[PDB]
Amino acid sequence: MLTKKFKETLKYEGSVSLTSWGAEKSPHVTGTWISYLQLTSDERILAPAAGMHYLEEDIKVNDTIYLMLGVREVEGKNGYQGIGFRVSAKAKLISNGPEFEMMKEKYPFLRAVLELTPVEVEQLL
Amino acid sequence: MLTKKFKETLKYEGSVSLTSWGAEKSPHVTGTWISYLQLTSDERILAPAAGMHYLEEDIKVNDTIYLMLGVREVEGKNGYQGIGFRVSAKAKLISNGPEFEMMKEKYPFLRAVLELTPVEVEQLL
Ligand SMILES: Cc1cc2nc3c(=O)[nH]c(=O)nc-3n(C[C@H](O)[C@H](O)[C@H](O)COP(=O)(O)O)c2cc1C
Ligand SMILES: Cc1cc2nc3c(=O)[nH]c(=O)nc-3n(C[C@H](O)[C@H](O)[C@H](O)COP(=O)(O)O)c2cc1C
Repeated sequence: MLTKKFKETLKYEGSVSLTSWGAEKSPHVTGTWISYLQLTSDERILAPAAGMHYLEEDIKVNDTIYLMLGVREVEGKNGYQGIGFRVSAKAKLISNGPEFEMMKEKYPFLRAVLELTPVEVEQLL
Repeated sequence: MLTKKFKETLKYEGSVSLTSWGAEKSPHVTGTWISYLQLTSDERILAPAAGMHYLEEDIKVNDTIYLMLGVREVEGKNGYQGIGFRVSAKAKLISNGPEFEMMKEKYPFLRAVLELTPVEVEQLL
């Protein structure tokens, strides 16, 4: 599901966009940092949730989000310097357990872990 | 509308996400680079559109979009290394005129210019 190139991107830094929708007429966009993402052995993507109020209300209605990220330092299609990804994922927020404990240690500011289950990965460059 | 800090971020490179909706069902997320963004004297934000076919279909119905970007290298609020913005904008695709011409010189791959009129700017860190 998560290619070698996707995994390579996660070694750099950049803005991650999280698009959610369903609780209001318009969608919401929430950010995180590539360096805050943690890959699990079953290739779930975890991020520290500090605020993410709107995204939480959206995913109570529609648990599908879009993640977008891109870095200049990874070679895209046709040697193009730069790569981007659009990931469709199912979202839930985790408030306890060993992964929460592991993330709470790295990111003391978090109230919950955002757990993303990738359902589709599109490499865009 | 566009602050000193926002203008400072546009010196760096990173992923820009553009969230659009209306052409029906779920939102779309499209990307560009901070290095492809150009500010006009009246503080419109221009980007080269090579693809953006689904955003194009959304804005015919709902011309409001959400741009998100962030860079680690800029100091945010309080004791924070990094800055992010969410910009709400009215969007239009431009096919000719002097701005098309200037963007086409810089970005010869574009078919059209995405013109964003900022209606709200939120500093998120
Ligand atoms: C690049 C970037 C990184 C961010 N990282 C996080 C983060 O890891 N966790 C978080 O809770 N908010 C983060 N934010 C802020 C979120 O976008 C969001 O505004 C905040 O969680 C409050 O969202 P809300 O208005 O829906 O409550 C980040 C913003 C940007 C632009
Ligand atoms: C970091 C990043 C930068 C991108 N830059 C552009 C760009 O400047 N113009 C563009 O048309 N597509 C760009 N793309 C790809 C778009 O997201 C989009 O998929 C593409 O235009 C193909 O048409 P579509 O929008 O209908 O999918 C970029 C992707 C990423 C991840």
